[PDB]
Amino acid sequence: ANKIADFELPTIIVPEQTIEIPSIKFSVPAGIVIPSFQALTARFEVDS
Amino acid sequence: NDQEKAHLDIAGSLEGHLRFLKNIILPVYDKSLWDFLKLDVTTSIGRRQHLRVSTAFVYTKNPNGYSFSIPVKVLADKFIIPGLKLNDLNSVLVMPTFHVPFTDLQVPSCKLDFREIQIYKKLRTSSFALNLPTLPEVKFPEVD
Repeated sequence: ANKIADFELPTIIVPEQTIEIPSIKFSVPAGIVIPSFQALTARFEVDS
Repeated sequence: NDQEKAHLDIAGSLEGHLRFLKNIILPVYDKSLWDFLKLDVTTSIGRRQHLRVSTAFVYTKNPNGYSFSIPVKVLADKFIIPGLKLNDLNSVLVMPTFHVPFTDLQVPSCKLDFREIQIYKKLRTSSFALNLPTLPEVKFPEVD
């Protein structure tokens, strides 16, 4: 800059920056579950 | 929907001032609506008419039900799953710790089990960083 216009640049300093890595959880099946039938119920009502 | 039970419930409520409709007579029968039906409440005069419909679907399930679970043996530093013990290949393989070139990452030592399945509960990652002349140098702390 001084080579061109005798004026020098203001100094810029970027300090140390902390960057966060959010936690991640991966689930792999350790077994299967088949729900056992216990009861099935259906109710229909018409009210007039 | 959950592990224990499933609920599907829908209800429809309608309200309408259909009083005038109820105020009708039948010349073919020569009878009134309320009279012919023989109903007065909401029919003789005609009232604010409601229609109510309910549908309830409910099913019961066991959260544990009929479950097939892999056999797992858990230790402080490892898990052991006794899979098929085939003798065709080498029983074990030991992996020494390795220093990755140009960085400080230390690969933790591990023992690989073929007859069983051996997992190590926690794996340790050594810290490492980039070496640059005044550039932003990322320094990585250890993570387990």
